[PDB]
Amino acid sequence: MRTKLYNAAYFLLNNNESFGHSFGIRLKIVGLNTWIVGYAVSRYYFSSLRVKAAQDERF
Amino acid sequence: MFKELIHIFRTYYITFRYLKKSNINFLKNLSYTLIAYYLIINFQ
Amino acid sequence: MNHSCQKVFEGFVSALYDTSYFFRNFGPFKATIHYATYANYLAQNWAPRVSYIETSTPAYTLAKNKYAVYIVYGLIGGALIHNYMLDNKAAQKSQQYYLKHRD
Amino acid sequence: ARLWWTLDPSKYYLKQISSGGRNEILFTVLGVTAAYWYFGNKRCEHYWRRQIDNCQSWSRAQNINGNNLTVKQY
Amino acid sequence: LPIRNIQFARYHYLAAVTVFTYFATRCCLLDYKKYYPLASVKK
Amino acid sequence: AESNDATSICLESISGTIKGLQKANYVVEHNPNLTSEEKKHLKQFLVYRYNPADPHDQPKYVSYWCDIKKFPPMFLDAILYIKNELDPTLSIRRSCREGICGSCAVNCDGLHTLACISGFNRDLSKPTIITPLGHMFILKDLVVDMTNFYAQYKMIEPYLKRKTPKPDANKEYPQSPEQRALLDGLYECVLCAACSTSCPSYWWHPDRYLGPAILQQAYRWIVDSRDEYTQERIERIAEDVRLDDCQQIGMCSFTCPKGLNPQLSLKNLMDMVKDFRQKRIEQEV
Amino acid sequence: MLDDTKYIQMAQKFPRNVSVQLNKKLFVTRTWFRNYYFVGVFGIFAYFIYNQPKIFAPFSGYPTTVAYKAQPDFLNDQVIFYSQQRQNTLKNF
Amino acid sequence: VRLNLKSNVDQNEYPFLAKWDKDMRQNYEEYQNRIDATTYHLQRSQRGIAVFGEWMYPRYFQKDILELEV
Amino acid sequence: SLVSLFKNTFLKSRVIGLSFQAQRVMAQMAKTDFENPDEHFLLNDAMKYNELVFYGRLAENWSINPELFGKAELAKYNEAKQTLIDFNQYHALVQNLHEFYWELKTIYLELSRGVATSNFHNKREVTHSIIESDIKNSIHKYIQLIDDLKDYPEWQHKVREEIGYYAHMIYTSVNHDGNFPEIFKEFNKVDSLYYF
Amino acid sequence: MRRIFWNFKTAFVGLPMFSLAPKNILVYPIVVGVPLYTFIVLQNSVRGFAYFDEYDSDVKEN
Ligand SMILES: CCCCCCCCCCCCCCCCCC(=O)OC[C@H](COP(=O)([O-])OCC(O)COP(=O)([O-])OC[C@@H](COC(=O)CCCCCCCCCCCCCCCCC)OC(=O)CCCCCCCCCCCCCCCCC)OC(=O)CCCCCCCCCCCCCCCCC
Ligand SMILES: CCCCCCCCCCCCCCCCCC(=O)OC[C@H](COP(=O)([O-])OCC(O)COP(=O)([O-])OC[C@@H](COC(=O)CCCCCCCCCCCCCCCCC)OC(=O)CCCCCCCCCCCCCCCCC)OC(=O)CCCCCCCCCCCCCCCCC
Ligand SMILES: CCCCCCCCCCCCCCCCCC(=O)OC[C@H](COP(=O)([O-])OCC(O)COP(=O)([O-])OC[C@@H](COC(=O)CCCCCCCCCCCCCCCCC)OC(=O)CCCCCCCCCCCCCCCCC)OC(=O)CCCCCCCCCCCCCCCCC
Ligand SMILES: CCCCCCCCCCCCCCCCCC(=O)OC[C@H](COP(=O)([O-])OCC(O)COP(=O)([O-])OC[C@@H](COC(=O)CCCCCCCCCCCCCCCCC)OC(=O)CCCCCCCCCCCCCCCCC)OC(=O)CCCCCCCCCCCCCCCCC
Ligand SMILES: CCCCCCCCCCCCCCCCCC(=O)OC[C@H](COP(=O)([O-])OCC(O)COP(=O)([O-])OC[C@@H](COC(=O)CCCCCCCCCCCCCCCCC)OC(=O)CCCCCCCCCCCCCCCCC)OC(=O)CCCCCCCCCCCCCCCCC
Ligand SMILES: CCCCCCCCCCCCCCCCCC(=O)OC[C@H](COP(=O)([O-])OCC[N+](C)(C)C)OC(=O)CCCCCCCCCCCCCCCCC
Ligand SMILES: CCCCCCCCCCCCCCCCCC(=O)OC[C@H](COP(=O)(O)OCCN)OC(=O)CCCCCCCCCCCCCCCCC
Ligand code: SF4
Ligand code: F3S
Ligand code: FES
Ligand SMILES: [Ca+2]
Repeated sequence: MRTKLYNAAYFLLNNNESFGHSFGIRLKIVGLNTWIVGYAVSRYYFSSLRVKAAQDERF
Repeated sequence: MFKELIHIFRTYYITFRYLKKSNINFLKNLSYTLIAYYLIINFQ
Repeated sequence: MNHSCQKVFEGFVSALYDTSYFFRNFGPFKATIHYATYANYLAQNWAPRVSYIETSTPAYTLAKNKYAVYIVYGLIGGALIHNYMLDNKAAQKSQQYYLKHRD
Repeated sequence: ARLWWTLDPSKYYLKQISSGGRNEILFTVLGVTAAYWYFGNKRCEHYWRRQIDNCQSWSRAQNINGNNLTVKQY
Repeated sequence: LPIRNIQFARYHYLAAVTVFTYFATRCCLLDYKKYYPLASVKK
Repeated sequence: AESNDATSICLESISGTIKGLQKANYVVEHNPNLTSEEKKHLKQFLVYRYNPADPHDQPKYVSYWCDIKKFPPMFLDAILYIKNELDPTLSIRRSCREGICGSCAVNCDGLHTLACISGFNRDLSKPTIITPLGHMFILKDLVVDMTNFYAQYKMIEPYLKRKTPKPDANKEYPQSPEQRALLDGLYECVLCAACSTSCPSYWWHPDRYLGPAILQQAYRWIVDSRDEYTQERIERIAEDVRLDDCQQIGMCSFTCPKGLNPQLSLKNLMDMVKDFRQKRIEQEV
Repeated sequence: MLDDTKYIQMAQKFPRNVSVQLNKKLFVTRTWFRNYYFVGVFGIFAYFIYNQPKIFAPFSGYPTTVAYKAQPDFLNDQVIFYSQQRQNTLKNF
Repeated sequence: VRLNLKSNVDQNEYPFLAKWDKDMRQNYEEYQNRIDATTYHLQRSQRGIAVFGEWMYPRYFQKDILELEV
Repeated sequence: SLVSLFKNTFLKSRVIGLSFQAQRVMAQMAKTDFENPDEHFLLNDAMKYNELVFYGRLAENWSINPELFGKAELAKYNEAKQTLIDFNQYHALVQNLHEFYWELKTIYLELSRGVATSNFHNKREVTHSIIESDIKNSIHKYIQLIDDLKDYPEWQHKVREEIGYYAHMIYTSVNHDGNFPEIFKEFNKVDSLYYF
Repeated sequence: MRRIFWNFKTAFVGLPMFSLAPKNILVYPIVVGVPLYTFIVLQNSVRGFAYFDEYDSDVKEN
């Protein structure tokens, strides 16, 4: 059975002011939360790093 | 807040649709327990 | 998929389903899960709280339910302040003791 | 978009027990007792300490095999 | 309808969020090792 | 006899995606034997064509150059001119011709709308693109599978239910002109689905979330004074994300060719659901 | 009051012998999607909560440490070690 | 201290003692820069105000102290 | 027997108290759909739902001491115990239907992930045999279930409206060629006409 | 063969996304963090960004 397909609406709709206005707020909140979580993860990651070793050192 | 994160993941990710409301609630309970533990432990 | 791999996969998923079902529905395991679920519900949905819906006329609400927040705050603040005072007293006592013992 | 942020408590968790308000004083008593015990132990350990450094503070080292630790000058 | 100690609940939730964010991000306790090359010296 | 094909399918999918991005908006000229001089006098329509019944067919734009001085100025008129004069295999739904049935809803040049009452850019330079409704499965050409839309419409019980017998049975359910005008601008929906195919929440969750149109119909049956199942309908639409998924984008009221305002109806429904949730606690005590 | 007549009837009168066989494969597929979204998504948050304190507060997890003193052994070219137990504590604030 | 990289030990008579000194002097500058950065971070943090600083200086800046000792 | 007195008092209190609520909880469970029948209790208000689920087992299993019971009290306790057992069976039935619903929804989710626009890596033109067999057997079981609920028009209608929805969506997801006539043979009889 | 139909320059998912998303994602980050980060960094340096040299940096081995 050949599965049916469709043309995604957002690929063929003229850009509108409503999309912009609403997705702007959604992206603002997404950016805020992502920035907070990424800052936490960045602090964790950098603090996880090892200490600098000597030159040509084994173990 | 937690509710909103779950709602966004459900509405945008097709795979996340697999989870029941019961599994979501279990994640909610575990997250609340972990948050309480974090708050308590940081001060110890 | 290949029908041989199909046989293997069907057998494996059947084994997984059977293992999960047995572990969940076994007598002692079933009882353990059944009790722990209710314990978790009690803990999560009936944890101690300071804010709650008041559905009773002022004549039908106890005094405890009007001053519980204040009692809790008094207890916690008193505990913190008393621990601070005990820390200071212990600092002074230790300093004096080790001073009088030498130098 | 819809506004959803708020600090108000959710009605799902706002119920009381049959006999009155939730068990707040009873749990706070336990919390205060536990905090008292924990902080008392911490204070007692912390404040009554001194560092005594003399020959009697040193003992002979040994391996996990129990033998005396000695390393050659290889 | 009335909610006992609603304001206390709001402030407790706000405090919990603030404390959790403070410890998770350590926003206030930054690192200044990156600024050391860009700092003057005394003594 | 068959074997595992995860690798072949994966490679084919990636390669096809890349190629389609390179060759997006594939176009085939209906009549290549046209002198570029002639095309100065004719406007270009890019019509989406796809016949899943034929195993050898794939989606594609087809370019038709037509003289716009031969038929009236509407999308449906141009589509039917192309069908009758150029290629009568084109497929599209059409009943009313005056924007009432709502069958001809299509993506008329970037905007979902009824093709029968929508004009097209008269300029001969900019091409016009006619495609089916976006997020609906395509059956053939400009014909989509609106079955799910109707199935959702059925779930709201769109029939007057009354819990109180009529006093005399020789009269009509009384309703003052105010309780009737309360429905004005709300019962004119023709179920074209043009709005709901433009709602992003309906793009993401077609099944769990009812469309703006169906929810507007539920609101119409709720605000109606003659029906007595107000609270029951409110509760029914309050399940999971049948209504909560709406994010008040407002595109629904912008696209509606009939001029209706489904966004306002959904806002009122949300307010009523919130009040219902609160007073299920406040009242019963 | 809501007219729950039909739901009340459904609750009162339900079959007590009707059951449906469950395709084990699909049940397992859904459950393992759930496990995928637990271990690989909520696992990140859980491990962060569990470990980040152990990264920013390490001294409270290792209470006792050891210190050594050494002496030479010339006649055998050896080194003699004396160990000592200490309470692992901050140093050089 | 800006110690020179050229060891002053005699390699002919004290080989290991010369090698140890050479390696120490070679890595001393880099490790000194790291130590200075850590100490600057510690003292600047201690100069903070209330929660941003002093109120929680000694107890919560533990990884920095551990790095400094290492 | 002080411990016996306390055990019996606890059992009586919990069981009788919950028995007055079983009607409401069961009605609410019926009201929602089969995707998450306990959705209202998890999200909106736990109207003694978890209490019923927990104490049904105790009512079934824990013993009784009639000498600690009155006459009318013992009759009331037996009635409440029977009500709790009825709730146990009702919950089991709802769980079975809900899991079957999730089976069908799993099939539909696989199809949807197949036809998703973001699916640039696993796009398949032709449905494979395994999912076709799964669809056929799932629809067979669904038809058998509908038949088995001929004595309960409300239950039959709810099962249709809830579970058959995803069967209809699966029907819409694919073209009418290949093995389609055979796969949806049972569905084409009545259900297909309902979902139009 | 996957055929994609897309208006790159006018569809809501296209150049309009490039114009919209970057200026909306960074709204709260900039307007909050930058003042907040500046306050957090400067409040330490009431007197200056001085490194009190605990080690003899000016002393070089002869
Ligand atoms: C498409 C390809 C793209 C490729 C990209 C490749 C990128 C490679 C990056 C490499 C690593 C860079 C690390 C920089 C560290 C900076 C901090 C620092 O120096 O710390 C010193 C660091 C110690 O860190 P720490 O002090 O403990 O804590 C650091 C923290 O950041 C805390 O420090 P802080 O407290 O000072 O923090 C400052 C504060 C500052 O915050 C603020 O105040 C924010 C201010 C923002 C202002 C922005 C203004 C922009 C203006 C916009 C205008 C628009 C107008 C539009 C108009 C339209 C029309 C109207 O917070 C932040 O900086 C926020 C950071 C959190 C980020 C949150 C988001 C995370 C997720 C998203 C990531 C990006 C995805 C992009 C996807 C793109 C897709 C197309 O130690 C060092 O000396 C290390 C130096 C850095 C090198 C590390 C090397 C590690 C190597 C690992 C191996 C693997 C490498 C792989 C490389 C691959 C390359 C391809
Ligand atoms: C350094 C520290 C360690 C870092 C790594 C830590 C990893 C921890 C464990 C992570 C476990 C993840 C898996 C469990 C979660 C649930 C997954 C799931 O739904 O399973 C089924 C689902 C598959 O469903 P399906 O049915 O096969 O797909 C068809 C459905 O319609 C699809 O429907 P759908 O909506 O469900 O599918 C969306 C799907 C996404 O899946 C997809 O459908 C597509 C995935 C590939 C997209 C690739 C980009 C496409 C083009 C976009 C434009 C890019 C432009 C770049 C250049 C710009 C130049 C200016 O979303 C997810 O995968 C959800 C979770 C995603 C975030 C967590 C994973 C992060 C991995 C980061 C590392 C990846 C490896 C290194 C890559 C770089 C090497 C140089 O996911 C998978 O099985 C794949 C999992 C992801 C694999 C990696 C793909 C790349 C992702 C990159 C994200 C980067 C984010 C930025 C921050 C990164 C910071 C590190
Ligand atoms: C403290 C140290 C020792 C701890 C030991 C813990 C042992 C737990 C074992 C659990 C075993 C399974 C239990 C199954 C259930 C059996 C009982 C039952 O069905 O309930 C009967 C009874 C009545 O139930 P019901 O009739 O169904 O009522 C609910 C209905 O909705 C009807 O509602 P209603 O409106 O009719 O009102 C009825 C009311 C009636 O309730 C009452 O009457 C109970 C009121 C409280 C106790 C009153 C008595 C106080 C004096 C006791 C003296 C005992 C002396 C013992 C001496 C022993 C000597 C050998 O019910 C309630 O209000 C329920 C209260 C639930 C409280 C839950 C507390 C959660 C938070 C706990 C941790 C808090 C940490 C805070 C830290 C924060 C730091 C900043 O409820 C209880 O027994 C409540 C038990 C609650 C706690 C259980 C779980 C504790 C877990 C703690 C966390 C540990 C995590 C460790 C890591 C994990 C791996 C180890
Ligand atoms: C196997 C079993 C199953 C396992 C499943 C897997 C997961 C594990 C489950 C285990 C079960 C327990 C889980 C933890 C509880 C989860 C609760 C939850 O999710 O609730 C969500 C739920 C969320 O509701 P919501 O609607 O979002 O509203 C939340 C808002 O925050 C609204 O909040 P609110 O407004 O209602 O406030 C709450 C209330 C809660 O607080 C309390 O009332 C409790 C107090 C503490 C009691 C601690 C008792 C601890 C007893 C321990 C005994 C030893 C145990 C040993 C056991 C050993 C093993 C047997 O807060 C307060 O009372 C605020 C006090 C503030 C004091 C301020 C001080 C002021 C001083 C100055 C005075 C004035 C001076 C003036 C000077 C003027 C100068 C000019 O929370 C609540 O509604 C309840 C409140 C939150 C309770 C949190 C409790 C956390 C406990 C964690 C314990 C971890 C123990 C680990 C042990 C490990 C051993 C190895
Ligand atoms: C490392 C830290 C560890 C601690 C912290 C843990 C934190 C995390 C949470 C953990 C949660 C999961 C726990 C593990 C699962 C346990 C499952 C289980 O019990 O399996 C039984 C279950 C069999 O029972 P069944 O099938 O439910 O019942 C039918 C049977 O034929 C039997 O029929 P039957 O009638 O012959 O016998 C019925 C009854 C034996 O019947 C009796 O003899 C009577 C028992 C007491 C009845 C309640 C009287 C309450 C009177 C008022 C007390 C007031 C106190 C002061 C407060 C006043 C103000 C509120 O036996 C049971 O079923 C015992 C179940 C456990 C206790 C249930 C009672 C709860 C309420 C009372 C305790 C809590 C305080 C509530 C206070 C407030 C009340 C309003 O399955 C098994 O046999 C599995 C065995 C293998 C698994 C491990 C078994 C462990 C056994 C532990 C026994 C503990 C006894 C209590 C010790 C209390 C010390 C102070
Ligand atoms: C360390 C690893 C880091 C890697 C970084 C990778 C970054 C990935 C960023 C992804 C952004 C989001 C899109 C992918 C994920 C979508 C998930 C989702 O829910 O979507 C589902 C939906 C699709 O599904 P749907 O529309 O079918 O919705 C589901 C509907 N049902 C349930 C009915 C099936 O959305 C999409 O996937 C939209 C895809 C849009 C793709 C846009 C591509 C733009 C490319 C721009 C290139 C610019 C180049 C410039 C070069 C300049 C040179 C000079
Ligand atoms: C938005 C949604 C997604 C969000 C995701 C969020 C994720 C949160 C994660 C939380 C946990 C964080 C854990 C951080 C661990 C970091 C380890 C690391 O790589 O550190 C860098 C390390 C070198 O560091 P170090 O030794 O300290 O040296 C510098 C000292 N000054 O580097 C090394 O030592 C290098 C060797 C180790 C790293 C190997 C990595 C292998 C990756 C294999 C990828 C395979 C898949 C490829 C796919 C594409 C194929 C075409
Ligand atoms: S809601 Fe608007 S667009 Fe949709 S059918 Fe009704 S009138 Fe037409
Ligand atoms: S366009 Fe879309 S999501 Fe809500 S209000 Fe209007 S429907
Ligand atoms: S052609 Fe009649 S309404 Fe569209
Ligand atoms: Ca009405």
